[PDB]
Parts: sequence; structure tokens; C-alpha cells
Amino acid sequence: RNGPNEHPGAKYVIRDSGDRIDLRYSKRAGDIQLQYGWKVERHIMDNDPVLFNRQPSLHKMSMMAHRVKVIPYSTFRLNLSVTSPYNADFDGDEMNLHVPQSEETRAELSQL
Amino acid sequence: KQPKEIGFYSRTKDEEYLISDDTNLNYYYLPDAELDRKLDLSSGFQKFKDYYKDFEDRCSLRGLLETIESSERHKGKKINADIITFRGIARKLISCAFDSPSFNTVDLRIVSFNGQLFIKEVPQDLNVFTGYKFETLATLSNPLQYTPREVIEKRTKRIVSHGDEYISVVRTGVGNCKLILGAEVDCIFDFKENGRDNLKHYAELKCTQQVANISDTHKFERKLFRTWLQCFLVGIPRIIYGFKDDHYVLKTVEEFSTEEVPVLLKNNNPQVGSACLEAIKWYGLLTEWLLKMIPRDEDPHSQIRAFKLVFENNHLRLSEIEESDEEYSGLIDGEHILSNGFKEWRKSLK
Amino acid sequence: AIPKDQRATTPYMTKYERARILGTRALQISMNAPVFVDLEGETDPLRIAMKELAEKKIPLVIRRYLPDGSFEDWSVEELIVDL
Amino acid sequence: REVALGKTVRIRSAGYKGQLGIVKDVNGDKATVELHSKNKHITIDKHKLTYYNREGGEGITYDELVNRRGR
Amino acid sequence: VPSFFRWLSRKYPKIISPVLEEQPQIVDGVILPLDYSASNPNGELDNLYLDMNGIVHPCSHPENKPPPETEDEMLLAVFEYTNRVLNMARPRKVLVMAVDGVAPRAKMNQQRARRFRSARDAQIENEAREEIMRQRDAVRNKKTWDSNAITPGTPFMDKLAAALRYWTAFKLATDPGWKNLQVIISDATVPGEGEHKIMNFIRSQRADPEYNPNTTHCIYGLDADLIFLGLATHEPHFKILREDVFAQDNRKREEEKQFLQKQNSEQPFLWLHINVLREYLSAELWVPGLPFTFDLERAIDDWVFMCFFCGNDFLPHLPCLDVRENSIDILLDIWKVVLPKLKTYMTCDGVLNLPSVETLLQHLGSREGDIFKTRHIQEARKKEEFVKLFEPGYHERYYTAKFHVTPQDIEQLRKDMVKCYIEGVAWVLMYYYQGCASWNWFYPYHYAPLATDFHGFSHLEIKFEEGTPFLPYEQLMSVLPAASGHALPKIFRSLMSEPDSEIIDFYPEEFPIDMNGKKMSWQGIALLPFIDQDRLLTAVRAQYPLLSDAERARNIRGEPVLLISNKNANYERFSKKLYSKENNNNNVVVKFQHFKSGLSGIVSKDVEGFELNGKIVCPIQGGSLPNLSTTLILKMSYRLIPLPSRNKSIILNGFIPSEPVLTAYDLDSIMYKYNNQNYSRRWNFGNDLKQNIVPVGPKGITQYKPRTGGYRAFFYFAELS
Amino acid sequence: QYSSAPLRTVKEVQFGLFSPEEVRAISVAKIRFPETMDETQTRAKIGGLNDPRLGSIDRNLKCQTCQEGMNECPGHFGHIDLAKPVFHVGFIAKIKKVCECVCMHCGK
Amino acid sequence: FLKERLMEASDAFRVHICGICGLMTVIAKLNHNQFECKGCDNKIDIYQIHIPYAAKLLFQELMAMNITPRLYTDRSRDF
Amino acid sequence: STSTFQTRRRRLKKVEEEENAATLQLGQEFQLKQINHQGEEEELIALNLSEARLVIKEALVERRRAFKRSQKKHKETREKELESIDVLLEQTTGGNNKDLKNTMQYLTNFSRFRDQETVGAVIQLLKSTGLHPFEVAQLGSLACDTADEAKTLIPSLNNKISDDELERILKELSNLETLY
Amino acid sequence: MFFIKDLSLNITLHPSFFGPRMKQYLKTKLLEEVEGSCTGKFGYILCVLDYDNIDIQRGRILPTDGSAEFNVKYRAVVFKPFKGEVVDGTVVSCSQHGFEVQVGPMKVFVTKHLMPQDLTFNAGSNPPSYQSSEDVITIKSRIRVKIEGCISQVSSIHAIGSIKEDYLGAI
RNA sequence: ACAGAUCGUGUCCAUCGAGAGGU
Ligand SMILES: [Mg+2]
Ligand SMILES: [Mg+2]
Ligand SMILES: [Mg+2]
Ligand SMILES: [Zn+2]
Ligand SMILES: [Zn+2]
Repeated sequence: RNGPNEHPGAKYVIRDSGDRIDLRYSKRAGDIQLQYGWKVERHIMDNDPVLFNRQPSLHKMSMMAHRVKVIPYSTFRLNLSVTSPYNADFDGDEMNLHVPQSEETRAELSQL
Repeated sequence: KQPKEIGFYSRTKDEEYLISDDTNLNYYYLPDAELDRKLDLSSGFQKFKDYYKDFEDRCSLRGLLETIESSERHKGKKINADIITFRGIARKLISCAFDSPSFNTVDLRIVSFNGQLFIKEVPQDLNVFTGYKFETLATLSNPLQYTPREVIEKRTKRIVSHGDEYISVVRTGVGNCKLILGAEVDCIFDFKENGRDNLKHYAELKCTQQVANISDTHKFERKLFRTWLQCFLVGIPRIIYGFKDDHYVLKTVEEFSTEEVPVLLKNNNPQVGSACLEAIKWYGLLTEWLLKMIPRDEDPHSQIRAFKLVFENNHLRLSEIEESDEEYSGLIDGEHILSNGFKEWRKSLK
Repeated sequence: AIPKDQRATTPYMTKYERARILGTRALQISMNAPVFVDLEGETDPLRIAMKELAEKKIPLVIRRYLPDGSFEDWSVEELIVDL
Repeated sequence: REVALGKTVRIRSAGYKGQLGIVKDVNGDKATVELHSKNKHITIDKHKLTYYNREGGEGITYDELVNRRGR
Repeated sequence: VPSFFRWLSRKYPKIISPVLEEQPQIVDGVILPLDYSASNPNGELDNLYLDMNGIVHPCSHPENKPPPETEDEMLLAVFEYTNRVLNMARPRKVLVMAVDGVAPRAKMNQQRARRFRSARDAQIENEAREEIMRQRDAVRNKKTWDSNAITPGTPFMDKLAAALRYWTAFKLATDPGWKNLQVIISDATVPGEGEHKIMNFIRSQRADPEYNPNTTHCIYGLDADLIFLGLATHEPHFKILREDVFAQDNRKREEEKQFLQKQNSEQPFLWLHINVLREYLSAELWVPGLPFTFDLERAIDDWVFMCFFCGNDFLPHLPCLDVRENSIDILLDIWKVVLPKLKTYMTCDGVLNLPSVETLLQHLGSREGDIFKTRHIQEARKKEEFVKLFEPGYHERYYTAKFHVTPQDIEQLRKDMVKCYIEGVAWVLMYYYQGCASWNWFYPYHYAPLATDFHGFSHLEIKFEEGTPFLPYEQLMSVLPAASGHALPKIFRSLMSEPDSEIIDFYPEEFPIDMNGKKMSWQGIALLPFIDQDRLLTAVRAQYPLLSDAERARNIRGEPVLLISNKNANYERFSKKLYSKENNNNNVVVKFQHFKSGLSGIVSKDVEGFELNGKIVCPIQGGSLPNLSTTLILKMSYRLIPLPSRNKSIILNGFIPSEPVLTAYDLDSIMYKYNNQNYSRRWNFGNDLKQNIVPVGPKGITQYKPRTGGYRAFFYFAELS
Repeated sequence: QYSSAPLRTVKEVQFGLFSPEEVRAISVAKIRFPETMDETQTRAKIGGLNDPRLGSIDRNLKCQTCQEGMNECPGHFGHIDLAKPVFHVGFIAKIKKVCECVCMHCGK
Repeated sequence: FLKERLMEASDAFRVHICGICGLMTVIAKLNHNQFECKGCDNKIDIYQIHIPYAAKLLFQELMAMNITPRLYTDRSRDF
Repeated sequence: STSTFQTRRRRLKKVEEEENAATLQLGQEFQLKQINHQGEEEELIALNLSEARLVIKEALVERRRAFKRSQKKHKETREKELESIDVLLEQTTGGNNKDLKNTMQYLTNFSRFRDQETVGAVIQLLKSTGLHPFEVAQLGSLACDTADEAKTLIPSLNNKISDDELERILKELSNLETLY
Repeated sequence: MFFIKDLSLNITLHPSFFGPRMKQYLKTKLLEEVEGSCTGKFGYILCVLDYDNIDIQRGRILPTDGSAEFNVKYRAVVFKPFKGEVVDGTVVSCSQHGFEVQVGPMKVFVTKHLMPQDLTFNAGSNPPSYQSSEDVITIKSRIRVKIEGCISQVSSIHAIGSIKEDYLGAI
């Protein structure tokens, strides 16, 4: 019902046998009832385990799993103590973020 | 045994007891659109027209005697069955097993003039009106294919009246004894066959309240037990039931089958299935006890004996009423039953 | 090729095995599989999986493959969890 | 066939009072309106914002249903 | 691709379903016969009411490979097509084939026009061929028979009728799976246009007391109105079979040739199930807060009436309603918005409500100007009847150009046009709903009025007469154009070969096709003079006596012929009734109902000359077809039971509702006018043809869907939860 | 899309050369014309480098061989009948070594 | 996570491989629910595998190089 | 769905030794010395016309008895034979079961042995020879009058059985099939 | 001709059905699956005997989803029309191409080119058949027919029959 | 017999080299 406009919203609704539904063109949201077994492509919310990477990736510490915290500015914010394993500073560095797409990957990233 | 049709009898208003016609037959017609619509089953409560016991004493078997006499005249010889009972009356006879005598009080008289058994019948509003209304909008006078659309439109808002009763005489044999029962027909769901058995073409309908918890579910299960015993007693394919609510609005109409009801009933609760088995055994036990000590004399000139059956202390109390009692004078001496034509036909059989 | 009295593998439960079991249980719960424990009002499949693993109520069997090709089957409830 | 499409509008009330923008997309009761000075897009109720002419003139409320034109 | 097919595809998706046709295999030069008794993968089918006229025509004179044989090739082609469609459908209860015969005077004028044209284009093509060999003997012309030769009363119709009986007898004898199949043949002698007989038979069967509401019927035909005809009879479990044209593969331009041959030999077919379309209509005709009660049964007949008003083969199309693809929605929404203004419905079993039609036409005329302006704008944009002043709607110009009459005459002509148009609308509705209103009604005009007309029809009443069906010879004279002397009696040829006063006026030699009435195809209008009744009738009745008795014997109305097999359940009863009594008279008629097997009706002794323990000769004498005997089939006359009352559109009791193959999402999509514009994803209709099965066949003993309550409803709710 | 074929995972890969008979056996068409789209640059030439049996060229139409679109059709292999045998560029050294190993007049 | 990143978040393709030849040259007609391998006239053992489109392209290029990368779903050992 | 793993270079055997033949040459799946689920080196089991009918009938009655006991714990000649297996199939297998009716009807119509003792002793009589169980099943099922019919019926018995022994057990089977 | 083989079947079960009744769920799955099957390798499956110790092994869980793959072991009666085998059946259909036989559940065709020219299609008799000398054959009559080979391994399974053999016809 | 204007969803402009960059 929130729609793909506010942060706590969704972009797509997947019914049985594919048949993707777009929540920004159809506008039929609100009058749609979600039956069991469907899939909803919600936005990335808080406490979501994601993969955080810096290049070049020399050791395994260059890949870490963090918890998503939504911030009101267009930049990546991290604790100062994790810069040493990343070997990164704040003079213009660029780092990549990857999100899981299944429970298997999410759980294994969180626990490993 | 398999029930076999003997004949069809009509009992219209004013006690005319017409024989051998289908003027009092109805046909089921209820589209799903009507069920979806919020039909009202309580309008015109003041339009009720009653032709039941209040109008005249319907507790008689004169019509049944006339129709069986006509059937015997058409066929000949004597029917091997030994017990005559109304379809509704026979249900109350066996219902006392699981019902208190206060709830089910039955007063009947037997006659052994034919060396057989002759049961004689002896004697809220809003619910009755709602049931009659459901019957009226659930039935049609003539077959639908020959029914004009305007007739259907008038029926959708027609008056509520009592009548058009269809009575069918069926000889049903259970165990080592054969019995003949006068069934009641309310509607014909499927097609109708002329001059042929219509037992598979008959139906049965009623009304009940909507359930809310397990207590109402158990009450509906008991009602289904009663109607299944009824159907097993007569033989009826359709046990369609109606559902009503506090606002008296039709909600759901079902399509129960005779064979499917016992299986689901046993699956729900074993206790009600055990009660079903106990009742079907007790019916045969009661019949075999009745055909044991009752004095049967095939001689028409033999003296007739009158008995009274009252269910007290979980026992059927049967005793011969003295001939000096006024009940016998007003029954046999007063020619209340055993009409002149019926007695003449009985004497001719001798 | 499934010995029982000659199981030389460690009786403890590895981190990879724990992660795989938790993930599989969470995914099954998410896709509406029956749950054998009460949830205490929880609504996250992963934490439900951890709660099930806490009391050893996960009906799964671990098949540890030896390098040659042989294997032995270890039940989840019989594996000691210490990490 | 929404009337509020590609028309210069002015936002009233809320925190964007007096701003000038052009409607881009309409999603039910909510419509997406861009901004002239600010380089951002905001979504507000279509019944709230007023409607002006493309060239420039008087402004009117959402009563444009009875007159499928500009101004 | 036809506009109607894609229009119904985009407006009503998931309706077209592919046919799971089984491909026969040949090994070691041996072709294994198809198992008729095997279960049909396309669902259970019982009735196969089929139109033979729609299968004989495509085989004859096609776009490629014309048949050189006079009749043998055509008979073989129709036989193989019938075998293919029968194997594809696999009926189990009754198969009915109908052939077009006598029609009402309206279809009469229309066919006249159509053929006359066909003759003109045949003359053009053969004179072009003649000059082609001129610029190069008479044996290279390859002049195939004209399409006008297919007309009731010709010897070709007799040959077709004889061929069908032999074909069905051979199939019944050689196929063990046809033990419980009944075949009904309606030759050209029986009046009807092929589909009218079908709907008459369907309505007659629905009136049987023992008729089964769960029976499934399928109609095969390439006509564009049979889809609406199926919805008009209010019979669920109805599927329409037709050849697929959406592919439209490349035509002909070794192994490549063999692949092209097998591609043509495997033309696909598409299903048009309307049981799942009934939900589409039910989610479309709903009106918010309508005064009177609303039901699906009353909504579909009104939609069918509106669709027929859009365009019919009897009356000319309205000038404002010419596309017949977009104006339907316009009049549908007009009817929707004007429905609350009325306290009743529009049509009641074919009865037309005058005030409702008056309001509808007044609203259409009010909206007529906007539609005309929009179409003018579209035409001008596309570009960027002789005189059209667009500002005043060219009503007077249209009248003076299509009739050439003075203002007082145009007023009286608009009055008469309104009268005749409303009478024709009532007649076509009555014909398409219940029986035939009249066999003599005609439209004495070449166009229809428009604009603010039709408002004075309220003070009128409709009353027709049964009349009498036209004889084959008079109908043949009326429909057949000039020349085409083949398949004609010598008396008619002699009448043609003399300069008679009525010959030139009624049947001229040149058709003026100057009336294109805004179109770009063979489509046109009938400028031919409207033939009267008295002159043609007197000429035919005067030419009748001198005709030979043998030729005059082909003037009986006839009756459908039943061809039940030797193992039918009612075969013994029919044989005992019609042969043991040996009454030797046309008086023994049985009245068996639909309870036993099927095909409820009244039968009688055959008048063709069928005999027991006899033999039937091959009618075509080609292909070395086996000569069978009469001990395996029974040729007897069949008669339709007259309807005791009007064919009321009421669903029969005990009907099992079809399960919804449709989700509520598309229901609300159509309800809210979501359209495919919002769905920016590519809606590949080809991919929409893969994942559709559309199960057909009653689902569940109970005839009422769960609507809460208790007991079983509570158990179902608990299971769902 | 649903396929009735059972779903399995690859367990091993067997490398090897392609026999001249096998390529012809698996080939669905023979390529002889070196020019493509010779039908007045409208359609694809039959037997050319863009034969329709080789696979679909645009998403809407289907592939004649298997009847899917581009997203599902994996493509099909043809063959070319060389007039004379041609040495493999990547096997010249191996061919020379094996020719040195064996006799040039007999297979011994 | 590696498998998901390589397949689900990237190219993912499904192909049919003949169980005798081991190649992907299998004629599949999902409309009629039948498969055939013209190389060895095989119709009763067809398997479907999930491989990235890049792997399919590499295998097709190798086949064009007169090299057969036969793929099998069973382990070959002993006898 | 298979019971034998790949062997003898099943990937690219490229032999194509036909598909079937009358003179043995049975299919690969129906090969001698089959592999049992738990055991090994077990020969192929061949069933005669009478043996197969008894096997399916006994399996059907066993399944019906199991279903009846589960429900309880939860709570002539040819003409008579058709009713028996009709009422057996109408509730045991369930479903469409269209194919099962024809097989059972063919088994009943063409049944040779109807006595349990006779069919049981058939294997004891036939075990004397070392013939392949397929051909012994063929001679047990198909009727015969002397050695010529048996020799002409199949081409798998060329000089594999002595004529005197062949005629002896052919007459033995003739009387064992004519006694019932 | 009838054989019993230790067949194997692979099935996939959704984890939403992972209850105590998985064993009986798989049992009914197999029961409706192999009944009436027309596999081209094994042949015709008629009955599934030995409804005991099915020995349902452990179900490996696919990494993609929560479903589990089961490998059930079972034995059943098979039916395959081995080429060159003499069988006896009954006539069901008889067109001008030939007369069919009802050996088991199949539709073996005896095409006109197989049996000698003695048999002639006489349509005069009420049942269409091939009445001729050397004994009488009709619809629903005893007939022994040999099998030439197996065709159409996919979908339905059937064969082609012949009568041109000494001591093969009539009977 | 029957026998269509476009509509409705529509997919992107690619490759090869060269240079300038920033962690
Ligand atoms: Mg830096
Ligand atoms: Mg009642
Ligand atoms: Mg038409
Ligand atoms: Zn392809
Ligand atoms: Zn292969």
C-alpha cells in the first residue's frame, strides 16, 4: 500500500508462475489482496544483512557483512574501526554493496 | 429391501382426498443468482393461510385407506405388508431413543381387524412462516419448461399459503417383515416420469439457523441425524437444507446425498454414527417386538381390538383398551375409521 | 557404505553445517513449512530456525562425504553445538 | 487521459508553498510534481495543488474537471 | 489478421486456447488408425453441431491448388476435412451437420447482391485470362465453377446430401467407437442458413423434460456472429472451434518442399470457450446502484442485441456504426449510463422495449456528432459520399445523395426508414432469439438513416406473420445472378433466353458498383433494383407446370435424417416400433426423450426409400470405397419437437457452475478500466497461448458454490485457513 | 515455461574431437550460399548463412526447428561440406609429431 | 552466495542435453511436450540443466572449433 | 526411471544391435541375471499367462484387505469371474484405471490354468530343463498339440531340447491343461 | 511374457507437505503415477505388487528451494510387445486396411499386406470382417498373431501384426 | 459461407581503437 515512493515500500509483486506486477505503473495498489505463496519485492529495510566490499580484495577481510541503516544523505557511512581491515580512507574512496536475494544467502552471510 | 412405489395420492384443502392425480406436485427451482441475492424470507407475515389441524382434524387415514383400496382394486389380491404408518409419524416412533418423552410425545391407536397393524393418528409461528416461505420460493407449481416467465416473477413475490401436499404410498420391507408407508413429497428436483416410479425423483427440504460455534454445529449434526433416519426410513435422494440467520436471510443451500450423509456424519463424530447404528437396529427390534404378541386375525368378521402405545420409563407400554371405553365407540362404532367402502372391500377379500 | 559403529568423524557440529541448517530451516519456514515449536509471537523465519536449533527440534540429517566417496549420516539432534 | 498531465502548477500549503513545478506522473490520488529551483521530485495529492496556465495567468483549483483546458 | 479476432483477443484475453491435435504416424508404409474411443485431451465433448457450408466452401476453389475434378476432388476434400474435425473434436453423444438452404427474404436480397458480385469478378478474371491467351486454345482457360453454383435446389446440393449419408454410414460401419453416436443430416431442402437450424435444434433439445443441463456442445464455423449466437442461447459449457489465423505463415514461393507441405498439413485450431468468458461479461455489465435486480442471464442477451445492432447480415450497417470494433464500447457505456434512468431491462426473450430503445438512440444521436468529428479528425490526420459538408453533419446531403429526393420527400423517407429499420431490428432479434418472425419481411432501401432520427418510432407496434417458406426454385431464381446457366432447369434457361420486360429490370447484365460507400475492398452496397414479389412469383408458378415431373420432384421441404448405428440402445425399440407393426403408413411416430442416450425428438418412417437387408451404392464411385449393407445403419426421418412455449432464457435446474480459471486481479482490471497501457510489460499473446488449458466439464456434485453457512462451509473454511 | 524432462546437475565433462559423421548427423541444415538476405533484402535466404532453421533472429517470431523464441531457443548447428580436407590450425604440431611417429607408407 | 551471484543475479539459462551424445543439440518442443535428439534418434532420456549463458556460448564456440564438450549427469567409475 | 547404471561404454557404444528379436536377443533392460534392489546376480523372472493373472489378483485382494483394515481401524465361471475382478478393481486401484480392465479381461478370457495346485506344479514340472524362462513361459501359455507346433511357434528352440523330452513334457502340459 | 522388474522412480515433494504423513503421501503419489503408465523403455505398467517395505530412502534437499527429492524402490508387472513373439488375442476393429487384435491393452494392427491374399473383405455379412476359407475369423474371435516390430516408442505403445505363417492363423 | 488499417503491449542503438582520470 505504501508503494515505490516512500522508503518502507515495495516495487514489484510476483504471483504464481511469474506474471510480475508493477506497483508504479498499474497504480492498482490498495485494492489487491496478497494470497499465500506470493513474493513481494520490498525495499531494503533496517537490519538487513548485505555484503560490503572494497577493491582490490586481497584478503578475506575485504568482504564483510554489515547491517543496513538508512541515512538521509547520499553517501556510505561506516564505523571508523572497520577501515583498517578494508585499508580504506575518506579522501574519495569507492566501495561496492551487494544484497542477497534468498534466505539461504542471507542466513549464510549473517552466520559466516 | 429396495422401496417400491405403490401409488400416488393427493390431499388438497377442504378435505377432498382426491385420488390418482398430480395436481399437488411441486418442482424445485433455485438459481445461484437467487442465492447470491439477499432474499427476504419474512415479508408478508400477515398473509399466512392455514388449512392444517386448526381448520379441520387432519389426523385421519381416510385418504390413505381410499388410495390403498383403489390400488388393490386396480391390482388385486392383498398387500403382503402388515403395518401402515405415516412417514412423519414413523420418524417420531423411533426418535424417542435419543429424545426425551417430553420433547417427542406420540399418541397412536392400532387396529388388528385385518390380521395386521393399522396406526391411527391421535392429537414458533415466525419460524413456521419462514419455513413455509422458503418452501414457496423453493418450489414451482408446474414444470419450469412449461412455466411462463411472468409466473416465475409472480412466484418470486407470491403469497404464503399451506396446501399442495403430495402423498406417496411406498411399501418398504426391512428384515423378515414387509411394511407399507405413506411418504410425503414436497418438490421434484429432477425430471418427472409419468406412470413410473418417482422415488429417485423425490426430494426433501427444510430450514435451519446459521451456526456460530460448536454447539450449533452439534445441533445441526443432530438435525442431520434425524433427517438421515427419516430418509433411511422412506428412501429419499435429495436432503437439501436451507440456512437462515438472525436477520432471516437465506445464505446457503446445500446438496446432500443419501449415501454421502452417513459417511461424513461418522467421520465427524463416532458417537453420532454409533447412535445411527443403534437407531437402525432398534427400529427393527421394535418392529419384531410389535409383530410378536399383537393378536392378528385374518378373518374380517373377527372382533377388532384397540391398543394405546405410550413411551414411558424407556419402555413401550401397549395395552388393549376396553370396548366399553368411549374412545372405541368414537373410533370404530362411530365410524371414524374403517369406512363403508373400505370395509366392503375387506369383506370381498374374504 | 554407511557405517555406524565406525564413525570416526567429530561429534561436534561445524560452523558451515550450522549455517546451512539454519538457512535451510529459515527458507522452509518462509515458504510455509510446518513448525514443530511455538514461536512466542516471533515473525522472522531465521530466528525461528535458531530457536528450533536451540532445543534440537530440526528433522534433518547431515551426510558427511569422505574424500574416497563413502559417507556417514549424522542427525542434527545428535550433533553437539558449542560455537 | 488525466487532465493533470504536463501542466504548470503551483504547490499550496505544506512545506512547499509557493513553489512552481510541472506535473509528470499521476498515481491515483497522488501525483508526482517536479520543482523549478530545486532538483528533486515530490509526490502530493492532486486535489491540493493549484493549476496555472502554461504561458502564465490566473490560477484555479482542481475544478478543471468541468473545463478540460489550461489556465 | 481479422480485426474482430484481435479485438476480442485484446479485450478478452486468455480466451483463445490451442488444440492438442494428435499427429498420426506412418511406419513401414502403414498408417495406424486413430483411436476414437480414446479420451480426448481437449476435454470431454458430447455435441458437435456443425455447419457443412463452412467446410465445403474452403475446399472448393481455394487460393492455391484448384481442384481439377468436377466433383470427386471436392467430395474427397470435404470427406477428409470432416474426418479431421471429427477426430479433433471426438464427440461421444450426438454429431449434427447442417447445410444452408432456404432463407428469409432478407438474407435473400443479401445473397443476391453477394453472388451477382462474385459473377462480375469471375467474368473479369475470365476475360483477363482470355486476353492473356490472346497475347500469348480454349482448354487452357481452367475456368472453375462459380461460387454461385452453391445454392439450394442445384444438383450439387443433392450430390452433397447423398455423399454425406454414405460417408457417415461408412464411418459408423468401420469405426467401433461410433456405437453410441447419433448423426443428423440437414440437407439443402430444409430451410435455414446452417446456423439457424443449429440454434433451433439447440432450443428444442433444451425444452426436453429429461434434458441434461451438463451436456457440452461445440460449434464449428468461421462466421463472425456464431460467437455471439452461442451466448444468446444461454447454454454453458459451450466451446467454439475455428482455424487459427494469428500465425499467418509465408505461403509457397525436396526436403524444403516436404517441410512446407507438412506445415500446411498441420494447420492449428483455436478454442473459444465462453464458459470462462461468461465471467468476463459478469464482471463487465455490473451497474453501480441500479434500481431493479441485476443478473448475468439478462445481461448477456442485451449485449448480444447491442452487438447485432452494431452490424448484422440482414440490415445495412449504420453510417455512424461502420468500424464495428470501437463503437460497440461507446454504445455499451451509453447503455450503462442510461440504465439507471430506466426501471426495467431492455430485452425480454426477444421482446423489445420501445422507450429504452428510444432513449438509447437519442443518446447515440447526441453523441453522434462527437464521434463523427473525431473520425473526421482521424481521417484527416491519416491523409496528411461525393459531397460531404462536415459542419452540419451532412444529413440533408446524405439523404439527397443516397435517395435523390425533395425535402418533403426526404422527411417522409426518413419516417419510412425509421419505421422499416425498427421493424427489421425487431425481426432480426426475434429470428436470432426464438424461431422465425416472418419469412417475407424485406428492407426496401439501400441505406439507413442517422443523426437525430429514430425518435418517432415510439408510437408503433410490431406484428409479423408466420408465412410460408420459399420454394427452392423461386429462391434460386432470386439469388442466382445473370448467366451461370449451369445447374439450372431448361425452363429457366428458356426464360433467360428471351428479351422479357421483367428480365432486364430484375436481372440486368451489369452491376453498378459505384456505391463503395466509404470502403476499400470487395465490400460495397446493393445498387441492384429490389425484386418485387408478385411478378417473380407469377413467373415461377407459370413456369412450374411445364417442368418435368422428375425435376419437379425436388420441391419438397424435407426432414432431417437420423442415422443411428446398429448397436444403439434405442435401436431395438425403434426397429420394433417402425418395422414390426408394418403399418406401411406415415403414422408410427415415437416420442423418446433425452433420458435414453440422447437426441430427444420425434422420428418417423423414412420417405427416401431406405429398406432393410439392402445395399447402398457409392455416390461418387471414386477411391474404391467399400460397398456396405443396410444391416448396420438405419436411415429414418427425424422431426423437431415443437416448443410448448417461448424459449425462456433461464438456466436449467441442477446446472453445475464452471470453476473459475480466472483470478480476481484481471476481474478488477477490467472492472476499473486498468487496460494494458498501465501494464508496460510486453503482453505477448503468443506466450498467452501456451499456459492455458481451460478445463471443460462439470466440477462437483453440488450445484452451489460455497457461500459460508455451516457444516460443510465451516469445514471448507477451516481447510482453507 | 515447464519442461517434463527431469532436472539434473552436471557431474563430469568428456572432451574429444568431432567426427565428420557426427557433425552431419546433428546438423539441421546445409550452408552453401555465401550471401545472406538475398531476397531483395527483405527475408533470409534458404541455405545461406542466416537460414531460419539455424535459430530465431528476433523475439516475436519462433524458430522453425523447435518453436520457441530467442529467450528460449539455444540455437542450432549447421555444416559445410569442404571440397578438400583442411589441416586444423591448432593440431599442426600434433599431426606432424604423429606422422613422424608412424610410417608414411603403412599404418604400422 | 557465490552460486546465487553467478547465476540468479546474472545470466541464467536452461538447456536440454541428450543422455547419449552428451551435447546440447536436442530438439525440444514444449508445446507438444516431446523431445528428440536427431544425432542418435533418442527420445526417452532427456535431461535439463541450469548453466549460465556464458557457459552455453563457450560450449557452442568449442563445438564450432570441432571440439565436443560432452556433459553427463552421472559419475563414470568402475564398470 | 532406471534400475541399471551405465556400463560397457553406454555413452558412445555406437553398435545399434537392433532393438529386439525372436531368437533371444532380448532388450538391455530385460537381460539375464538382473540386479535386485538389495541382492545381486538374480535371473529375470518370467510369468506365464496364468501366473500373471494370479499375481495381479492376489496383489489386488491384498491391497483391498489392507485398505479395509485401515478403514476399520480408523472407524458362472467366466461370467462370475468378470464380476469378481470388476468389484475388486472398482475400489482398490481407483482413478481412471481404464487400461487395467482390458488386461484383466484378456487374462481371464485366455487363462489356461485355473487351479492353484496345477499352476504351482507347472514350475516344478518345467524346472527339469535348463531352458531360458521366457520360452518356457511361451510354451506354458500358448497351446500345442505336438513338437511341430512348439518348434514352429518360436525360433529360439533350435536343437536346444531333445525331441523325446520335448514331446514328453508337451503331453504332460497338455494333460495338465486339459484336467482343468 | 509378463515380467516383474525392480523399477525406480524419482519424485519431488514440496516442503509445505513435510508432515508425519510423508510416507503415505509418497505411497499414493507412486500409486497414481505408475498405474496405467506407457513408458517406452519398460513398457506397460499394469499393477504395483508388494505394497510393503517400499524402503523410501532419505530425501536429499535441493539447494535451490526447500523441496526434497526421493528415490523410491518398488516392483511392478510390466508389459512390452517383444518383436517376433507369437501372441493370441481377439478382433476388435476391421477396416479395409486390415483387422486389429486385442492382445493385452494394445492395438496391434494386421495390415492387409501382411497376411496372404486369401483373406478378402466381404462387406455383405453383417459384421465387417475377412471371411474366407481355411476356417472362419470374425469380430471378437480367437486369433493368434505374431509381432513384426515395435514402433512409436513415445506416447502410446503398439505394434504391427502378421498372419502369414504356418500354424499361426485360425485356431 | 467467411473474408482486417494499425492497436497494444515494443527491444536497444552497437563494435573497434585513442586519450584524460581518479582509489
Ligand atoms: Mg584514499
Ligand atoms: Mg419440508
Ligand atoms: Mg452469417
Ligand atoms: Zn531453435
Ligand atoms: Zn543423442
